[PDB]
Amino acid sequence: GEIRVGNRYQADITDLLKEGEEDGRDQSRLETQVWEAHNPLTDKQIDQFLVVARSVGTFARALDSLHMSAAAASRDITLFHAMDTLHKNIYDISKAISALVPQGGPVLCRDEMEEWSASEANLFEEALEKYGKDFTDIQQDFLPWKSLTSIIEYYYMWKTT
Amino acid sequence: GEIRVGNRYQADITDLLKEGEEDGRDQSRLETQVWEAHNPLTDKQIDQFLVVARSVGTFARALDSLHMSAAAASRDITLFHAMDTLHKNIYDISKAISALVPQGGPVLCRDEMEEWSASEANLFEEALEKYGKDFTDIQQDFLPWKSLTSIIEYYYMWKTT
Amino acid sequence: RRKVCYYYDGDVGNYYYGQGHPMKPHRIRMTHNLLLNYGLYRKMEIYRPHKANAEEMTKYHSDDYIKFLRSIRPDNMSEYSKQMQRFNVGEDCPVFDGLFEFCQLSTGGSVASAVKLNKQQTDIAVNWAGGLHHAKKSEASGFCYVNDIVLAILELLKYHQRVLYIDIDIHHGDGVEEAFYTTDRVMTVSFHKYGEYFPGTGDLRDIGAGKGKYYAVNYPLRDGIDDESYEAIFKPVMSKVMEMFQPSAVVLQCGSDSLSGDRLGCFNLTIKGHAKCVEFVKSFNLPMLMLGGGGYTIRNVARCWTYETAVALDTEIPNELPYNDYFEYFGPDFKLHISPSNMTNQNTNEYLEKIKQRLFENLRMLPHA
Amino acid sequence: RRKVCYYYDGDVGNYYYGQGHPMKPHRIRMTHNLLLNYGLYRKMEIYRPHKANAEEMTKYHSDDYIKFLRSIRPDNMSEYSKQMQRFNVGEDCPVFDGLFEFCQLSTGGSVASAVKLNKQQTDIAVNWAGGLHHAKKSEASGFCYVNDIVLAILELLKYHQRVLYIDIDIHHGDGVEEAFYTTDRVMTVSFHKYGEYFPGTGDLRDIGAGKGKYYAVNYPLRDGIDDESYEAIFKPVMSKVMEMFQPSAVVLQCGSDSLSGDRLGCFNLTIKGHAKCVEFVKSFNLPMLMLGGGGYTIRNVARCWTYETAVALDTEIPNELPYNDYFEYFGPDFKLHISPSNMTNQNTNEYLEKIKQRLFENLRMLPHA
Ligand SMILES: [K+]
Ligand SMILES: [K+]
Ligand SMILES: [K+]
Ligand SMILES: [K+]
Ligand SMILES: [Zn+2]
Ligand SMILES: [Zn+2]
Repeated sequence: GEIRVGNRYQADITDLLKEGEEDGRDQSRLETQVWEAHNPLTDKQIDQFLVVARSVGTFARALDSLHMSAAAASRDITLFHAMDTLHKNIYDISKAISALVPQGGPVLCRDEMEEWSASEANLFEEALEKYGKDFTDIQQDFLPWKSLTSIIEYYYMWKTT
Repeated sequence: GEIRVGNRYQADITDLLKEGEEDGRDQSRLETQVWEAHNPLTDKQIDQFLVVARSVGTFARALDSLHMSAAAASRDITLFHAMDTLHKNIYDISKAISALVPQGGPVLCRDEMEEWSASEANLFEEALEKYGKDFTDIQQDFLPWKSLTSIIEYYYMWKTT
Repeated sequence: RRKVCYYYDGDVGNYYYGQGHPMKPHRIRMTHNLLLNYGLYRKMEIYRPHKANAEEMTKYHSDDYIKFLRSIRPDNMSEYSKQMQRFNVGEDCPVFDGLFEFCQLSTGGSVASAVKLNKQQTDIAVNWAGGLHHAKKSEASGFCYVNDIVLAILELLKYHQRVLYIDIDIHHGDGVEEAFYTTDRVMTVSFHKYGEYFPGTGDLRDIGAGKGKYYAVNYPLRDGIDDESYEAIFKPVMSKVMEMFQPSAVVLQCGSDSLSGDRLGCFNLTIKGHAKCVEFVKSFNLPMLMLGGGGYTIRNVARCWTYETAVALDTEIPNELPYNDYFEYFGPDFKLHISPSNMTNQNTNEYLEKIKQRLFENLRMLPHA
Repeated sequence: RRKVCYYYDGDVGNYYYGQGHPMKPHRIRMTHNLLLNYGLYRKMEIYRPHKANAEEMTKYHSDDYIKFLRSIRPDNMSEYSKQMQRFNVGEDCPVFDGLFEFCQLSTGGSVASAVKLNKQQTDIAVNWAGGLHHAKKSEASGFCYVNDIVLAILELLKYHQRVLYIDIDIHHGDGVEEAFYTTDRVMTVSFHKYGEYFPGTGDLRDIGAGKGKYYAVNYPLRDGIDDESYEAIFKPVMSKVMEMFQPSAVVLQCGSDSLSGDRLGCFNLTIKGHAKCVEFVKSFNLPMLMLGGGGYTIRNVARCWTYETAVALDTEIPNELPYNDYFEYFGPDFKLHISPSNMTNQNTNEYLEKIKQRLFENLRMLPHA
């Protein structure tokens, strides 16, 4: 419970740039844009597009439970992917819909919750009931072919049902 | 087995119009266009749109059997309706997709095959096994709330299964 | 490539003639559905014909024949029985619910397409609902109530000096013949079964009368004709017809009952041979009007007109039938093409040539240079 | 209306501190998902921050502290044990798989948004991943490994003479304080629980040193503080801060552990009272940088930052939570807002005013006119 003074504690204060000096920072190496807030589109069109994106989703998983697959296609991964699809296609509805159905075939987007097999989900529940919330051990012993980060993602989604 | 001559048999031949005379026929009172063959669209985009139209169809009937509803939405009524939707929206993909999802809600299109109730389909099979293919009697006695033309449409579709 | 206009109204397939009756209008809807899924629909201008009113139906028919049709229903059927015998409606051509509307769609399609042809805004126009050719001026005959073909031709006579009518239907096209029996502006050429068949007319000696003499060609035929026999008699004759009659608009009735395995017909033609006629006619590059007609093994009727539309668009379609609402209708095979039967061809080369030469003579009687 | 830039990387929610640990990064993903479905995502510019490399992490931290973090893994954990005690990584701040990447996203978000603010291309910038304020120059403290806030401020000192730092987190913002303890260019204002709590600093007499004396405001607090108590001490103080320190950029750390019913915290604040600070700060119309921080009842953390983003966009959101992937997390109620508890407020009016007056004096020590 003490605050310290010295060169090993305080930060070297960055000097204010002169009106002729430039910061020299590459913005691309810092960020990439995922959604522009100022679109030629209306809340209605975006809402409609998200319905279409969901529709394509259910139809996709119909091509190898009706409420089940619709709810599956309604999950945030599909929605987020739809928002990205819009942005990547410069907010052209016509163009963005073609991206959803590339060659007359739909696109599937499945989160770790939906993606795991019937046996993998069963392995998870055994690992949890035995090792508590020790996820490194849960993989090392029960699901060592899954990445740890996927097991985390799956866990939190499973916490719902 | 005889061919007859006279004013009561031959047609009055319509005289050829003069280069200054006009036929005087209103084309609107004769026809309305349903599809233009020369579109700004490609076979690919139309094919994609028909997938989207089918997708919206399955999602719609998901909102109150997965293969069943997909096949249902794949039937010609939905396809024909999709082609009309394109034409009515001047072949603008963006605009035509909004027509499919008017207010964030999808559109259903159901032929008489899909539309009839479980009891109506049962009534039909009893009426057929009893009255043969006498469709006026089939309605008059078994399905008198249906129009005769709908019973015809339904019959031919039922002939498949 | 030639531009094609297709005429269809969704209702047509839902009109029903009666129990046990061979004429089943549903066959048009089957064709329609195949056209969509083969992707041909996509390639042609699609029109919904507005109903044809009594006004233009009487441009050939009786003011009181059409008035009878507009009024007759299964209700007042026991009231009209006097007029039913006069107009031949009730047995050969039955009374059914919607009858008049069915005539309005069939006629509307043909007329609208004739106007479309005269207005020079299409090269080919198609109406599978029309082509009903047994109808006379004051009576219904052989499942035909309103002769859509005549009215279609009367509209074409407004812009075209000479209109050629070709009729492939197995039954003799007597309606279109009789309606134009005394005119030189319309030539009617027909190829049909003759001898204990319907409608009992159109023999070798059927040539016409008055101004119309030498202007009504007829090719009487016996059972079991091949594609090969048919082609070798169809092309030579039509070439001579075009050469002599020099028409500026063609109206081809593509009656599908001349096909092999027909319920009512007794020829042995395949879709391919049947279409070779359409293709050959198409080659003369004249404003063309393709109409339907008979056809009573509906699986094949749907196959036939589907294919013959591809011929008008000159695009290639695979023998694999595309999936459609009636896909299950099409046997164990699900193919577009039919092959000929073991049926014996009773049209010997000597018989066909005997007739062919008499017709070539009759055609030589026309003016030329 | 002010333009808002949101920073998020999909990976952040999948890094896991360890079994039994209170700090759960998943809470950021929960916020994110709510933001989408409340329709707020739609309304702001969304950016994915690129990883922040050792290069810019050492713009404040040791060349060999960052080098330790870049190298340390659960593999070589029994090899590094000497350096683990020197840097305080292993117990208070545990070693976990992905640790360094988690620091890169947290730092990258803050820096990219600071640049975004300096480049004058946004009014507000948001990074709920960042705001980790207990980190020191050469050690990890209180679940913070890299002080993203310091680096964010160092970038802002390039275009802004005076940078104000406000810290609502229940724990004293010692990292950001210590890092700027001897400068007058950055003022650090903090409101926290004091007395048998962590990090043991930030009492009344904590004022700064050297050039930085009178430039480190601190408001020590006891248990159970209300929204009403908090507001009536937050607004008067900050108004005086703005009046005296006259900043040109604000950096608000919105630590969510000062909320009622917190696992680690012991205040009695609702989302509404907590947001009133964000709103009040927003009202001064200064280039603003909203960061996260602590928060350990994650349901509420998600609720809090969801709401506080709506505050930045000044749009209205209903108390009804929109359906989302984690909807079922949110009790039997599924509501956005929490209400305060029966918890007793040990911050008597006499105590708060005693401190308030000492701080007003300390602020009067600054130059003005
Ligand atoms: K014929
Ligand atoms: K004639
Ligand atoms: K604090
Ligand atoms: K300071
Ligand atoms: Zn016939
Ligand atoms: Zn804290």
